[PDB]
Amino acid sequence: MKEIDELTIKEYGVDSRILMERAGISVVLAMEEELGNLSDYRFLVLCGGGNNGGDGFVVARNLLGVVKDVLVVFLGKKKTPDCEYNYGLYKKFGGKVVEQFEPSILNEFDVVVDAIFGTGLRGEITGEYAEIINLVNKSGKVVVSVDVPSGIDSNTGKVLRTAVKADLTVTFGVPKIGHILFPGRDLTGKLKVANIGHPVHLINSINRYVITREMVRSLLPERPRDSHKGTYGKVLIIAGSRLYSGAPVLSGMGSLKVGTGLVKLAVPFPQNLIATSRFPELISVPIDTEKGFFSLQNLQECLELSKDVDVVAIGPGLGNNEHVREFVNEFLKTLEKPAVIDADAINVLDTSVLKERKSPAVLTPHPGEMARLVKKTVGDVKYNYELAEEFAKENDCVLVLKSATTIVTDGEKTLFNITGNTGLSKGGSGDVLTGMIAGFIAQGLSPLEASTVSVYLHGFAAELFEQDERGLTASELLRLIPEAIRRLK
Amino acid sequence: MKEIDELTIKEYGVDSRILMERAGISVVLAMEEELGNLSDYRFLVLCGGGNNGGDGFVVARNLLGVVKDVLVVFLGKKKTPDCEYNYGLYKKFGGKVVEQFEPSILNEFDVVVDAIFGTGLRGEITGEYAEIINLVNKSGKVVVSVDVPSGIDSNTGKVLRTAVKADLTVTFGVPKIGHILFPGRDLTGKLKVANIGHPVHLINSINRYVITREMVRSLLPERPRDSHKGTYGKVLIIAGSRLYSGAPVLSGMGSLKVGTGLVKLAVPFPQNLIATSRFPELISVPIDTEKGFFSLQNLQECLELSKDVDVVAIGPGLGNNEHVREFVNEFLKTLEKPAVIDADAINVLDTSVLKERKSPAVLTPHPGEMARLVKKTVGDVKYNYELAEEFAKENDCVLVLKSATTIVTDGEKTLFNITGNTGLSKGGSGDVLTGMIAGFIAQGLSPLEASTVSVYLHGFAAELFEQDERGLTASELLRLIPEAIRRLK
Amino acid sequence: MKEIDELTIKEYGVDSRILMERAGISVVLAMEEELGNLSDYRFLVLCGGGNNGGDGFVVARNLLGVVKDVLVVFLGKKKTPDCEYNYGLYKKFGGKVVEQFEPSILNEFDVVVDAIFGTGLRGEITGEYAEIINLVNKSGKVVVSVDVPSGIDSNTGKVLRTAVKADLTVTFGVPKIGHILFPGRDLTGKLKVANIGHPVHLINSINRYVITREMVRSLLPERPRDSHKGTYGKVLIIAGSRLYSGAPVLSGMGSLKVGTGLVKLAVPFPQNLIATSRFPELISVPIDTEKGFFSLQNLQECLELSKDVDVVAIGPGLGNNEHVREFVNEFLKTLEKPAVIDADAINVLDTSVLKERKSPAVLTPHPGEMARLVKKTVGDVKYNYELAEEFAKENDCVLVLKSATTIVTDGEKTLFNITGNTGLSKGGSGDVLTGMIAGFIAQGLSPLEASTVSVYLHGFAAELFEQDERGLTASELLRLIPEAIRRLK
Amino acid sequence: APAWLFEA
Amino acid sequence: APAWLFEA
Amino acid sequence: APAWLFEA
Amino acid sequence: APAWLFEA
Ligand SMILES: Nc1ncnc2c1ncn2[C@@H]1O[C@H](COP(=O)(O)OP(=O)(O)OP(=O)(O)O)[C@@H](O)[C@H]1O
Ligand SMILES: Nc1ncnc2c1ncn2[C@@H]1O[C@H](COP(=O)(O)OP(=O)(O)OP(=O)(O)O)[C@@H](O)[C@H]1O
Ligand SMILES: Nc1ncnc2c1ncn2[C@@H]1O[C@H](COP(=O)(O)OP(=O)(O)OP(=O)(O)O)[C@@H](O)[C@H]1O
Ligand SMILES: [K+]
Ligand SMILES: [K+]
Ligand SMILES: [K+]
Ligand SMILES: [Mg+2]
Ligand SMILES: [Mg+2]
Ligand SMILES: [Mg+2]
Repeated sequence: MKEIDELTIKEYGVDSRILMERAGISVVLAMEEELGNLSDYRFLVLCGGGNNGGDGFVVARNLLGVVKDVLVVFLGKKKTPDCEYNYGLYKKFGGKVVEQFEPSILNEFDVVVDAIFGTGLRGEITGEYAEIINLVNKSGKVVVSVDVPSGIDSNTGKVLRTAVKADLTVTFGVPKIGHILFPGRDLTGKLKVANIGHPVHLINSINRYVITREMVRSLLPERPRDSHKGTYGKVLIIAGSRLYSGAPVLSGMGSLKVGTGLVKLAVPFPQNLIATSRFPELISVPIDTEKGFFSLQNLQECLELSKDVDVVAIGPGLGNNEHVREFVNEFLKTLEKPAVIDADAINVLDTSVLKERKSPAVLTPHPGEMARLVKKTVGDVKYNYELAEEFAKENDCVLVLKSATTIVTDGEKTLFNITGNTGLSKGGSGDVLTGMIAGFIAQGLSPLEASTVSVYLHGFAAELFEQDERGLTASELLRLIPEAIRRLK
Repeated sequence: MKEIDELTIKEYGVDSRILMERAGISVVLAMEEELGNLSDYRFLVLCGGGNNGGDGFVVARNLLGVVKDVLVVFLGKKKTPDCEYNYGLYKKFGGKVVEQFEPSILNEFDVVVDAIFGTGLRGEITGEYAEIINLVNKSGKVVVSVDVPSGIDSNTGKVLRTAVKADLTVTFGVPKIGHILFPGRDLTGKLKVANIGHPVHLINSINRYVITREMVRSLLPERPRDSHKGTYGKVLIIAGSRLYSGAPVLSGMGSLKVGTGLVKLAVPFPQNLIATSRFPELISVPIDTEKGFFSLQNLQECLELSKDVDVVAIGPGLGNNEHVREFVNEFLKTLEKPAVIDADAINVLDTSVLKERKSPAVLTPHPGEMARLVKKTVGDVKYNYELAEEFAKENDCVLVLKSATTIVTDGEKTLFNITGNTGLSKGGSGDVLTGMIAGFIAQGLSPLEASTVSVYLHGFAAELFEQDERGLTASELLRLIPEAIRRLK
Repeated sequence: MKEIDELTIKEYGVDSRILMERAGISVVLAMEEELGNLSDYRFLVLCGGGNNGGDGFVVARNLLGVVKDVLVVFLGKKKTPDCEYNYGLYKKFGGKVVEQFEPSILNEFDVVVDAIFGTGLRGEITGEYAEIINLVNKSGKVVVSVDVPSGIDSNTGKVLRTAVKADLTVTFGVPKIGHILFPGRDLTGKLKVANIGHPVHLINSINRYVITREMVRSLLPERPRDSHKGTYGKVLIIAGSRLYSGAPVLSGMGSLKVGTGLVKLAVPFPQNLIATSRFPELISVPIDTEKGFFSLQNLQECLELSKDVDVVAIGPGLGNNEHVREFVNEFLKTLEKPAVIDADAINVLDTSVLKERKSPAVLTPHPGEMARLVKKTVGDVKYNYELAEEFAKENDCVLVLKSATTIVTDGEKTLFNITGNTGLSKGGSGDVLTGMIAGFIAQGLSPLEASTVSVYLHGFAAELFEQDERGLTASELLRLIPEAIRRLK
Repeated sequence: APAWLFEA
Repeated sequence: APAWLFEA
Repeated sequence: APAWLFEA
Repeated sequence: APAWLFEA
């Protein structure tokens, strides 16, 4: 996007000042859309010495004479050329700038416009910068951030010591990764993305996107009227154990609720009977195990059952002991079908196995499982989209790294999911998503497409829960999936 | 129907031109009902050299002076007498005909009236015919087909190389089989059936019908207030296995939801306990089996259980191995009760057994099962109503050949079902329908009546699902059956 | 406004390109507000070689990639620097320009953006310019004009041979006189005035304005609760004759309906009895005349009656013969009260009398009366605001020149009224307005304020008529005045 | 509902 | 009613 | 819904 | 309002 600005100026020939005017006015229009008529409000505009601050001076100058009061506090040392030009306009138009503030300044103002730092933030915020940001955050005023809330790293969404908490963020061209990943996503408040006149071809070239309703709608498979269950594919789910009997059931229904034609579970006996007592639609094959866990003695039966399906999901509730490890790795090494690998199948996975598979795979770890899989800490893998991309590319798979914002990548293309809520922060949620992904693969979507559609719909179904989200359970999530699908079109 | 036209002309004495006028005006009225006022639209009428095209000339002539523009493209070589007469009228009325077209002609028109071929289609469409049809299909104009969309074989619903995709089809006298069977049913779009003045006695003599709401309403059994469970019959369902424990439950509830008095399942122990944990209304008798499948050792217990019921359903989830084959065939040979034979009981059935049964039977195969049963390919049996009729007649049974359009026949009478949607394209759907049929038989309907009512209500219940149809499951289908029954009256 | 552009560039230092970008984007936003989503429409943008055309190139470039199709037809010879720069951007962004058009070009487009000529129009439009404008006007496409519809003189509202008829005009900074006066007001269609970043102090310095609802609301006099009829003033209306008995009644009620405390009419006997038979609220003093018209013999009685009032209105229905002329001129010469001079009192007025009056006057001619008063043709005075200003300034009066757009001036300040409709194009309308003005003067508004408020409310009352406007009569207008007053606050 | 001409 | 950009 | 300026 | 057949 910094490249996009440069090219728009240097090669398309758009004056940098025109881009800056467009940025500033889009902030004014956004505020009006959010606050209604601006003419009764008093505005405090906090401007750094960079182009973010220059955008701020455009905002300030365009409010002059139209609102009750504008004051700029200029907090920088020097001004870039466009900031200087726009400071110069603000002052020629009759604007008041001050370079010092007292804590009390917030008193006489209703709206704070945060134009201190944008994408040019480098390093921790300290000093007077930190102090004014902490004062703004304690003030209870309406906060509108220009491009990115000051103090968020726009490439990662991390807080560099302290950051502005905004009610409204107006960003230019495209959302930045720091509006999408937490904590930055939280501090952004309501995000508007403004067109400031970059060529559309450049805006569209960005390789990391947010999954949108329109993208998911165009990916949803067709339901031709002359069809039968075989049209919509077959899934095998290898799951469960004497310890974890519920997982298979949630995974299986997850596949059925997204429109899969036939779902078969392989679950240790008698835990397999659990599934059909709850949903008799499912086929739940009993697997005879020595001690209630899959082992090498079940390898052959599982490969046999795989022959008549389009996709296999494995892992939810398997347990993690050595016999499971041997079974999972020998199975995946021989299985020549797409595989969705989750939960305990990830915990025991030998990643060499993925490199040697000819068939595709999707892996669906939470950060704890991803951390163990690559032998790093949770903090180092959490929201680490570049690590996710490298892993996907090196192992020839799709990686779905689950969190409040979920990252979906095949190594080339990376998509971010922002649907969902904390009702999914509860056992069983993941098991549903595994089934959804397998289901969409069975219906003919690529592993990446299936993952993109499933993460979006899984979170959207959660948002449709009628009562308080903290009471959402996986069973209720399942019931909501077909309403999510309907609302999507 | 070609016979019906002939008799109406040659023996009732209706001039062929009167029939053709009536056909054409019914198309105009249908278009008005669908498009509102016609006066702003421009119409391109594509006319073959046959009587379909003659119908087209009547359409064109009746729009002259009343709509914005009409053009006829005449694509035939020679004209039949009625086509010639009506071409002659069109031209005397001031109409414009051309015999050549360029791809661009679609540009200046809003509505295409397709009168190229009707029931006189013979062989594949090629040449300029194919080319204009492909242009029409890419044009995004409103397409109205006269009688049948050109390129559909009206006896089978097959596409003869290429065919018009219509928004509205106006057919005369009676629906044709090619509007009812796919792919033709799909290409027909909204179908209107117009009365063009055939004697009603002739229209009513047709032996192959579409199952309608009125027919199903008059077949629904009575519920006299002074009644008890015995009034409404008893069903035995022989079903399930250690592999397939859910099937019995869906079949049993299928019978209960259509108003059957008592339902008993015979299911291998402990899989029988599944049914009553989900629905305690059911009676689920445990059958002690050697390895989890019915075998000859269970013959005597099953015949005993049959004595106190009105109908027996057999097959869903039995499995298909030799012991099941021996059991199913020896059972059906001795059972002197109506039988509903589904799924694995079809896969193992010896059709000699059907010929020797004194009692009635309904068979409910999907095309895969029908194909295996008569030793043909799926493509040769799919929508092959004449094969279905021969099979029913030769084996003295009712055959219910399931697909998006379901065919129900006893060899003499054949009915087509058009209710339902793709939510039924999912494991479990069939199991429900089996129970519904058995249930209606138990309540006193003939096997053919029971099958007619059950296929209609099963599809209608699916259409009543509130959310996206692809998320419909059998359990939800069951809950919808009594609402379908209520809406039917 | 040309001065306002210059000062904003040369002295405030706003780059001319920034103003041009702001102009173009405001057109895009305006079109979206009027048409909804732009993405399905095809746009033909007609660009001259001037800055109007440059504004057009900004429009075109900002639609690229976002709507279905954009084409620019460039109709000029050479380009100004900003037009050239923006042409250059449009082309760098992938835009298509052509320099020739055929009549058929309008075919493939839905919206015409008219950026041919703005305020730089000089002289009659001929040639290819005229031809494309005539083609656009016959096309029935949606027409959006940039600044002013091409062919309207923005200082006068005259059509220079031919002009674009727009559905939407987007103008910059302030409305131009040519959007306000006819025929230009008619060709403008819906007018939006966009802020493109001129300092507000400059926008507010313009000396010729449109009368707005807010201006009239703040001028409306106060109604303190502790008040009596004397608080709200007294009006004398000298009016009527044996020929014209209705005029006094409409003038009198006009004063009463705007909240005047007491209204007295002096009308020749017995025509005075007309007024109180219709409205007994009025005082209608009988004046004994020789032949049914005011004359010098009534001078003394009229001056006497004037002593106890705040304002005198004179003229409606007096007749115009020499005795009336002598009376009117001798009366106004001696009357030391504000005077509202209308109708026949204008037709006989000696303008020397106005110059010698110490007290104020408002004159309320239609163009016919103004023409006779200054000895010019109707065509030379109609909408001639500069002539109106000179007349007001030279005679020390307020001039209210009535027409579909009414001009109100005291020589320094000029206001334009755009309320009303053709229901006011009917005898009696004027008589009402005379009373309204006198009434507001009596309540304490300056003659200019009284005229501003009265013209606005008179037209607004007409717009409130429930049925077809052509059936509006003066009596119904009167009944609507207090609803206009209520809706104003 | 009137159905002399059309069945749906 | 918001009027930063447009007056009607 | 009009989206020339803003995506949500 | 559709009027191919009837005028009122
Ligand atoms: N706060 C949140 N906001 C949005 N999505 C969330 C949130 N918390 C969890 N999720 C989602 O819920 C799912 C949790 O799956 P995960 O495998 O992490 O948990 P789980 O307890 O193991 O579920 P299961 O028992 O099914 O394995 C993921 O899709 C994750 O993205
Ligand atoms: N696209 C469709 N439109 C209408 N009806 C459909 C469609 N697809 C399937 N059906 C119906 O659903 C039922 C499917 O029964 P079938 O025996 O073919 O499938 P199944 O998976 O075996 O169900 P079960 O598991 O109960 O045996 C049939 O009535 C069939 O007509
Ligand atoms: N088409 C119109 N649109 C708006 N206002 C109009 C229109 N036609 C006339 N008016 C207004 O109606 C009033 C007409 O007064 P005028 O003195 O011209 O006519 P009149 O017939 O003499 O009325 P009266 O009989 O009361 O003297 C003026 O205010 C004029 O501005
Ligand atoms: K900022
Ligand atoms: K046809
Ligand atoms: K213009
Ligand atoms: Mg999990
Ligand atoms: Mg079946
Ligand atoms: Mg008058």
